[PDB]
Amino acid sequence: AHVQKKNPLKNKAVLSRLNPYAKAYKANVKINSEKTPKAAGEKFLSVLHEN
Amino acid sequence: VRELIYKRGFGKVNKQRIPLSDNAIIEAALGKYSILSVEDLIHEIYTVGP
Amino acid sequence: VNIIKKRTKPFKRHQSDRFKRVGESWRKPRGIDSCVRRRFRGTISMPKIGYGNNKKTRYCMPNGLKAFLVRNVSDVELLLMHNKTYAAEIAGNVSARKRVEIVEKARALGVKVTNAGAKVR
Amino acid sequence: IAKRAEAYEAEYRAAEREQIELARKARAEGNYFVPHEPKLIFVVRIRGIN
RNA sequence: UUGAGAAGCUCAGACGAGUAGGCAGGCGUGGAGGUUUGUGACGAAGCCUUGGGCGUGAGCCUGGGUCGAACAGCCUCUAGU
RNA sequence: CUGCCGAAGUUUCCGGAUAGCAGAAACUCAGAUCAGUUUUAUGAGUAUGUAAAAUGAGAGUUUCUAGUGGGCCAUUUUUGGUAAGCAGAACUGGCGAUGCGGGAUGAACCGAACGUGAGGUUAAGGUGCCGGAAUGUACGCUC
RNA sequence: GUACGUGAAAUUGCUGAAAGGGAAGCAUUGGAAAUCAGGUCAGCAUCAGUUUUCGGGGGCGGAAAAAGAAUAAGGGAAGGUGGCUGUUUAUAGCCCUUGUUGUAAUACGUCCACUGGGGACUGAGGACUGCGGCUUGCCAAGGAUGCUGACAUAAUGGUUUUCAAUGGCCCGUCUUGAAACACGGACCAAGGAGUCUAGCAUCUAUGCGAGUGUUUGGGUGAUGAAAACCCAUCCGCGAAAUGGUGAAUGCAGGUGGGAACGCCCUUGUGGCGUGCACCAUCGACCGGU
Repeated sequence: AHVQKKNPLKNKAVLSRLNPYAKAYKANVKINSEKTPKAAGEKFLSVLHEN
Repeated sequence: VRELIYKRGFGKVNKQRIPLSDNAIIEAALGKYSILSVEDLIHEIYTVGP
Repeated sequence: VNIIKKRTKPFKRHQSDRFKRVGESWRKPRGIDSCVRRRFRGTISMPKIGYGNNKKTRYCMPNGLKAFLVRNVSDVELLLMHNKTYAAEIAGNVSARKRVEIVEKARALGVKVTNAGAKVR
Repeated sequence: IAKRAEAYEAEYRAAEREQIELARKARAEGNYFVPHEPKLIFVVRIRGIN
């Protein structure tokens, strides 16, 4: 049993065996949708650009 | 953590360096703590469980 | 499963080349200052168990058969079931008459002979 | 195992998002948010046995 | 599935410098008992050889040459090994 | 001939024993004990000693039987010093039983510890030529 | 061919082959020449393992980059432009702040169980089991197969000599922490050093066992009779100790732990019973049991 070690990060079939979840992963997801709310306190900006 | 356990992950079973090639190996050695698969083992290590 | 040899050169005894009184047969150097015993730079090698050959192909000839010394026809019949595993090797002191009987019987059994052509021609 | 893996991955994403929102609010409020001190450490031996 | 020389077969993992010291398994030689329906003047032993092959090794087998009367494998015994 | 295990390198008492290090034999022990380790707590003087969590490893004894009882080098503390050397301890290191890469060469320097090999990648040191590898990039100094 | 069986090495002459610019031997890798055995060697494809090297796409993060561009306010000026050394955008422009275009882009960091190529090394195992994927089947899923070639009148694998590149301090002995000294070594062959015996002890084996030991001796042995076989009386050691006497009080004694076994029922565990060896315990009996 297990004559050879197969790397799941390279062997898709072995990864499917180990993880019965990789078939539904969807790594790339729109999370910064709608608009981007620039959030930077004026106090924080002043101290950042201080001295 | 995930790449280490998948690629270089080996379990100590009967004092032997047995590769983590199947979920049954982890279940037979860590099922007492409800760690049934590689992802469960990764979760325990990453989140530092009980 | 091809026949693989970990090494082809023999292990000559240290300084056996310089002196004729020192034979080529390997002798373990006992001197506590022997540079070759200490495995220094450029020194000749010493026999080690790691040099050992694969157990499956060990004792096998390049053709894949193991040599079996044969003295008369009776030994040839002993190789009836092992003709794909063993090759008959006729002994040096077996006379010409018995060689032709050994070779002919080996031909009938389909058994390879390592030196079939000796003293027989 | 699939459900556990889905839960763990969702937990990782939620924790990463939570930390980012926590930092953003403090930056907007002008306050300082310290991150959680790491519980896990990976140690690599770089010197030999001599 | 035949893979029970159970002293065998098979699976898995780790390991590999090594003095003093400790432990184990092997190679070789003279002789003895047993055995091989054993080898031999159609050539024993020995010797020689840029012939071949086997063993990690100690060593072993073999071709050719020379040679001319005896010798070997295996199991045990023994030592002026 | 091959293989396996493998020290001590010195206390403590009168050259011998005891012990230490290494094995064997025979036991009991895994709801147990250990540790060239670190925390926590107690006191006491950043350290100390005592006790009680982390991490690691199965942890214990009895018999009896080998070999060992040197030295060298270096760091730190300290004791004196002296034209200046150094001298005296302690301390654990390195060598010693140990090859290999580098330092042009080397008992003590930098790396690294060894079955036979194929491939990959590095340590230390290197990339003008000898010499494998940039007569590389950028900023200065020097005749 | 009596310088007489076999005829080793040291050593010598000859012929052949080759090497040689102040050592040589050796090791490694191949080439050449010579010589041996006698299936070999290739190319590609599709995969598996290890690995290296180029790209492409997309998330997320930070001042939710900084800039910047374009376009509206105001401010300031210069290393002062047009103008006239001095001044404030005019016949160049620049700096600062704000708005806007904005959810800008980009860089960097990070992630993708996103993706496309190039290169190298490896192919262990050997019916079927297993974990999985796609759907009885098929599969990149417990280790390489497929399709062809060429070549055997040679390629491969050797071997010998030699060359090239790289490395390589003379062996043993002794001394010391360690070297080096120093001592031994012209060369070859043959010989050449932990042996036999008595005692003691340990361990292992074998036979027998409260016994044990035939070989002083006798008997006996026709085929070698110095063997083998048989054993009367003794004797050795042991079975009794203690300094003359001379041992279950008590299942040849109870308690605890303990090998091993049995019965159970929460059944596993644990409980209960029995409890070898051995070790701590109270106990005895003889002058150790």
